[PDB]
Amino acid sequence: NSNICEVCNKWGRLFCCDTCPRSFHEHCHIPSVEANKNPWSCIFCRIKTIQERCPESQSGHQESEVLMRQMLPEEQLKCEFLLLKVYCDSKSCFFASEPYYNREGSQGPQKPMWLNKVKTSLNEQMYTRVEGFVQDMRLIFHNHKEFYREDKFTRLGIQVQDIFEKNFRNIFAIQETS
Ligand SMILES: [Zn+2]
Ligand SMILES: [Zn+2]
Ligand SMILES: [Zn+2]
Repeated sequence: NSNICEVCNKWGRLFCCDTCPRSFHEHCHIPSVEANKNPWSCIFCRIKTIQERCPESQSGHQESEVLMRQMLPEEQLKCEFLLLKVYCDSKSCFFASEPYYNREGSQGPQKPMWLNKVKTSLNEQMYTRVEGFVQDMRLIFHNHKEFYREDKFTRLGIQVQDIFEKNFRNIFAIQETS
């Protein structure tokens, strides 16, 4: 197994996957690494199994159909994995915890949103459709762009949104277009 966390790239108290060489901090994995379970398979492994059991699940989909899916166990897992893929980028630090807004010439958003809030909401089964999860994720970046206006820091929101969107298209097998 790897000797660093797959998500944050640090050493520490690591739980090792039984079916691949990845390792995780307890609360870096999503869902948090399960208490018992021998063997244990990480979220990467669980996603690969879904694909392997239903190869057709990789054929292209329309985003509008994906968003309307109910949050059954496989879609819950896919949104957990997509969230985890965003935490895998170090620039997610800027969006992880609760923001505050006091900048001359700007007003804070009406509905603040942040990664750990989405993480709690997934853990608490608060989303009934994929759309709920995706709307909160996109809101994070939209709030950031609007607040930071012409400051170059706006680019951090573009960068992390790009990571989200590329992973969304991969994980939910969105039909490729120009
Ligand atoms: Zn970690
Ligand atoms: Zn694994
Ligand atoms: Zn099948």
